[PDB]
Amino acid sequence: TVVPTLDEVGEMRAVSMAPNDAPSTLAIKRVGQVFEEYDTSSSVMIVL
Amino acid sequence: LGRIWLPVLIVVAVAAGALIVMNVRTVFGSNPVVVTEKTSDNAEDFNPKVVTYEIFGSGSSAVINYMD
Repeated sequence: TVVPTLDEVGEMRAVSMAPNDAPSTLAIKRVGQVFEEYDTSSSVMIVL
Repeated sequence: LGRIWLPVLIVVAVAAGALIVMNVRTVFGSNPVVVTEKTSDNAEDFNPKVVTYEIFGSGSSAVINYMD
């Protein structure tokens, strides 16, 4: 009763899939900071 | 060793498991960047070949074009 259901807690406490040690994530973040554009590592595509 | 065989074997197994954990845990990653090797040449000026242009004639002056 004190806290919400497990579904909401799992939704609001999700964890990133790839660790920060991953070379690919480091490469994407490095590209973002060097080009001074972004600082994330995840992207989506919009299709028209 | 009726009361000694169990804790010793427990410690041995724990040590083996810890060793396996330590060895394999560090293998992941460990290759984030690739740095290429550099092989340059010595930039020095010893015994440089010398090229001399000479223009002379009966005239006073001249107009000269040349390739450096």
